[PDB]
Amino acid sequence: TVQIHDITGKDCQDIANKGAKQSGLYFIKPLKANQQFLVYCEIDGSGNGWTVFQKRLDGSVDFKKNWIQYKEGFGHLSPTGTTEFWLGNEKIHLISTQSAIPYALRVELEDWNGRTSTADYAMFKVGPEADKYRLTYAYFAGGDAGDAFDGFDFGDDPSDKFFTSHNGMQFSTWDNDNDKFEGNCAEQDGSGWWMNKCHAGHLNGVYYQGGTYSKASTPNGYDNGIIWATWKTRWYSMKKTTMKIIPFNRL
Amino acid sequence: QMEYCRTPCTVSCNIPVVSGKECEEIIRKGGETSEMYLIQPDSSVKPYRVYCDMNTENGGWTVIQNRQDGSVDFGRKWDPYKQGFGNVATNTDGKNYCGLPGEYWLGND
Repeated sequence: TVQIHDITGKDCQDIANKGAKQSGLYFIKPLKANQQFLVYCEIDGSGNGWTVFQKRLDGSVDFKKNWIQYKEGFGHLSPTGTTEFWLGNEKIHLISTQSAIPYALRVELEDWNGRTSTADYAMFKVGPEADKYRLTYAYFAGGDAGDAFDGFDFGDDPSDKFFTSHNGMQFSTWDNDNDKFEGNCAEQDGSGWWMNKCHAGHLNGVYYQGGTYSKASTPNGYDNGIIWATWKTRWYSMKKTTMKIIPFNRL
Repeated sequence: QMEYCRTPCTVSCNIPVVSGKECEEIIRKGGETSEMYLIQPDSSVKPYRVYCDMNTENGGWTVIQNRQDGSVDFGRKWDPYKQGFGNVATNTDGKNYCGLPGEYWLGND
């Protein structure tokens, strides 16, 4: 069933600009990347080439992974988008950070209620492995999900909103702590993200069947799950999630 | 059987994220269970699928021939041997990734 189209390009866009039409798998080769790789495009009846790079769906693939895994990627790429996956930071970096044209992340979201919400972010980049794969956007650009990457006051602390701001964070996995915390953000949650101390957005969390949970759900008692406070409670993990990018002029 | 062979068998082989040059790279590249992967040796070569043995010894095993139920004919001419032939892997029970391998010959070139 799973097939591969014969159209190449620099990003899911250049595919659609060349002739494409179908939400599926293709091979892209960004300027500075050495060998072409495989992405799940997402074309609508418009001409928009959405290079997707994250998904959650069911719980099959587990995101508690090491540095070299997130670096290179882990999971599977369905041409029906029915499979969870992480595309791999080196790829993100390579796609987004081609000059003369900035991208824009779209987080998409869904719940165990049927509701769907979006959130956008501008001039998107991921910094080299040198910079420990750093998240840098220009501005939140609107969407009924909300700017979670601009921190959030949760409980009692005053400057926890400063401590959960995500723009300007390096990637941190259990075996490569780059987060600003006395301990290891990646390990108390068992996942890999751009942690701070710790997070207001956490798309690579521990999936939960049903959605709602608490402290008693794990030995730790932490919020390891997939959360995004600007839209939902911290004790409710998403059913589905997404993260795609696109040349800005297409917005 | 001639009537059975009106309608072919079906597989849903969800190519996994992590690629490489060879099944070796793929184990270093954090891929650490035995299933089908795509690989690309040189850049001027179209990528192709393959079943990597990771569990056996130290992984990095690029399976290039397999037999286990005769499920594939091997009495073939030169050309099919030059191109390869047979099933690379098969949807393991009720899963979305092809976990079990199938009988094949990865081809000559």
